[PDB]
Amino acid sequence: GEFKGLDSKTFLSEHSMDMKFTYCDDRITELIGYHPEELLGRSAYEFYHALDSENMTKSHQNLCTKGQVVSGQYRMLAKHGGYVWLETQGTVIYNPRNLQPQCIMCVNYVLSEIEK
Amino acid sequence: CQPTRFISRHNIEGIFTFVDHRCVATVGYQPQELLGKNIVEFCHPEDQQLLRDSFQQVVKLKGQVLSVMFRFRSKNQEWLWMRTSSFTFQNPYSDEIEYIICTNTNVKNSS
Ligand SMILES: Brc1cccc([C@@H]2C[C@H](c3cccc(Br)c3)n3nnnc3N2)c1
Repeated sequence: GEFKGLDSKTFLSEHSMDMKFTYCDDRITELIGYHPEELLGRSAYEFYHALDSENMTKSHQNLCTKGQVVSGQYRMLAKHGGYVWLETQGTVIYNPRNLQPQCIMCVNYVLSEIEK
Repeated sequence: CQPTRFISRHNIEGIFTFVDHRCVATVGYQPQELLGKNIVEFCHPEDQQLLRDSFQQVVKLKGQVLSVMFRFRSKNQEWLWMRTSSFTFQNPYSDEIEYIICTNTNVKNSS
């Protein structure tokens, strides 16, 4: 893992409450290979490494209970093969009028180069 | 029907340092017209102190969310109601100054 210069490897994303991308920073393309528009409406489960799906399901449940929390380290499968390690600070955004959740805002920081 | 909204990043002084291109549909500006400007420069006079106070409070909240509803001057010079939900982020591995992440949605002022 590489923990220096993480600002240059950080990208923002926005999600529905059912784990779909509704927005992604163009910075993801240089880091992981995806174009933001191809992520839209797609599930995080299409990209989590198989070893991490479980923990990330629990982590999402933790997020929904706490309102904000860090994800724990996990791996995203990269567009052209292999994966990168990353970690996410998640924040649920609520409608103040009825306190229903509207979306999840994420600050994602990539912790490695693409690995096999 | 999905809300119309866009993400922005600000320094703690309120200056836009990143703007998601959904801003065009939301408030009419290209991202390059917002970058480098303070959010308060688009704020209705009656809401300017409110917005300053909101940005001050969000820094004190050290990552927790604050939300504010205020009037934002669109590219067509019309006052749009915006609800901004904001929080700070700081890279946990360094001591970089924190910045502010906002999600900005056009909402109704109606009962
Ligand atoms: Br793969 C991938 C790459 C970047 C961001 C994401 C986010 C991650 C984020 C999430 C999941 C679990 C805990 C936390 Br904190 C955040 N989330 N919530 N709903 N959908 C998602 N997808 C996934």
